[PDB]
Amino acid sequence: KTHVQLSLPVLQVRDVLVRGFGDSVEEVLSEARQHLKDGTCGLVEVEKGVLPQLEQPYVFIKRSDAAPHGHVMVELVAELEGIQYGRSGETLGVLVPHVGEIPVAYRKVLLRK
Repeated sequence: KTHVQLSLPVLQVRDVLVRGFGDSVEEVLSEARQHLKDGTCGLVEVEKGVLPQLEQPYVFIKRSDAAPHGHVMVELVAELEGIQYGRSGETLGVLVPHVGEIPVAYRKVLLRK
């Protein structure tokens, strides 16, 4: 399927144990997509002070359209030293590996895959 319904655990930035997906734009997008498929991907909501506490390159989920079955349609955009790879809508948050941190909420998304 071109889209997959996912429920992403929303993590507090200070709980996150693995603060990024790797070392290059291509690696972080690759790893983010693998962790989304494997159900091992968390979401951190972006506010003042969050991104400097995570590792670049960043992987964002961005709204791709204006929401089937309660799932917002999203796509991946990476960022490294202020340049983004991809073009999309409003940021829903930054993706990180999930390694058992307790979430504060879930974010239902329809991931363009």
